[PDB]
Amino acid sequence: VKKFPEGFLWGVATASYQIEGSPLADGAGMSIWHTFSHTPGNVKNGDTGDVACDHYNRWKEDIEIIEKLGVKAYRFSISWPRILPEGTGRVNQKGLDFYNRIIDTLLEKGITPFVTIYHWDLPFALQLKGGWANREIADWFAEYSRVLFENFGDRVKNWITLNEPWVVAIVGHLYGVHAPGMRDIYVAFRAVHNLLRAHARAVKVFRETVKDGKIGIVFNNGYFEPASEKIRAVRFMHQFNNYPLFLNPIYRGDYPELVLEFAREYLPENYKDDMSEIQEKIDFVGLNYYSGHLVKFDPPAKVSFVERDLPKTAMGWEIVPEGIYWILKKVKEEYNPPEVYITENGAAFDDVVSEDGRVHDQNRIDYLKAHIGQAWKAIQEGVPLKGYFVWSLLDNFEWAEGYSKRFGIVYVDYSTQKRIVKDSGYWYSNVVKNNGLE
Ligand SMILES: CCCCCCCCNC(=S)N1[C@@H]2OC[C@H]1[C@@H](O)[C@H](O)[C@H]2O
Ligand SMILES: [Ca+2]
Repeated sequence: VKKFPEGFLWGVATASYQIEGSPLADGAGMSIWHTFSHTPGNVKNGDTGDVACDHYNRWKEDIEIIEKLGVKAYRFSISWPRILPEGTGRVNQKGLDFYNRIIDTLLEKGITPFVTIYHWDLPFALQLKGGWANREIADWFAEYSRVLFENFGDRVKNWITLNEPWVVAIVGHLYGVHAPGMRDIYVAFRAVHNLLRAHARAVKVFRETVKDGKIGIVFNNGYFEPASEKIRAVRFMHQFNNYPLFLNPIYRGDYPELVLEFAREYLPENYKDDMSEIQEKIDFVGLNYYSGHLVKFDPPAKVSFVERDLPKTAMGWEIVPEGIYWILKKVKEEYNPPEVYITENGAAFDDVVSEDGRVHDQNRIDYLKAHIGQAWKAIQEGVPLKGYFVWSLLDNFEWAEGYSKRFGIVYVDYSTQKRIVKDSGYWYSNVVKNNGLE
């Protein structure tokens, strides 16, 4: 048996644009994912978030699912342009009303809300003004965050400023694969820096507004292993792609060494002037983790991936459970944050509904079990892991892959919007009830 600490938080996670649909309902402004997905060529099969899981209408049902599974926490994100349709200035009460009902329902049902303030759906109005490239977003983001805190801080006590700011910056502004779909390395590194400044301003405002809650920030992480003896390229990928790109500034007041070696020229000339403010104290670190990568030096960023003959998900991501134990050990050893959460872990598989009406995703069960086992290990060795969140409650719009990738522990038939709890969801409910494995 692998039992977790008393009060360990077992949750599931979603993001607004991925599940809600109705992007322009009730006075909402367009987001950059609306405009990006409505641009031909950007998303597989021309898929958009227009309907998604119709959570905008089916939210009560979905929460009743969380309740019925006995899941203890729900991580969800708020659509900035539902709240402030122009990004700043006007506040939309119908947008606040939508999330107020969700929050009150969760609380009524004894489920702990964890709110992600930003999971990628920037108001389009702000993108016209340069979005994450513009220093002024530290102010726009603080004003947005202040509204959320003033309206919801009486009830929501667990907050996340940013989801995966590496993805936002690099995949959105260097690779151009995500909104706003740009390819400029100087813009990408100014977005990294402004994400940090905006994150810190929001925490500063939080201390002024919600004297009783906690706030943190969520990073994507891979487990990079070297293709031989010879490991520095592993060092670069860790410092660039993982929590250190952001935590080195927050805890130590500068970017990591190998990031500055690669990217100094792309950062603002006087970027250190902002570092003292970037060090605003945070309460926890959220780590997302899915995949391991075999890496070797290669004379683009002087790194290339080397395919491995390992079990993979429908994303083509290699399944390396020890990765989640490594990243938890590593974060304690490098920055020693006071709390850590695993804010996303999960897998995409080609799920099918059997003739028996059930989804027999033993592949997803095996994936979740192994990773929860490794998380358990990290705890035994002193990592202050307070919770673990499955990505995702529901199959949903998987960004540039559209609906072709299913991460839910609940199956969604998009022709009907029927939800079918998968075997993995049933399995997870039992883990939560037992507070651990076997
Ligand atoms: C190239 C395809 C672009 C979008 C397809 C997926 C690639 C990026 N996916 C990433 S980085 N994801 C993280 O966890 C699962 C998946 C996404 O569903 C979630 O919002 C993120 O927090
Ligand atoms: Ca549309």
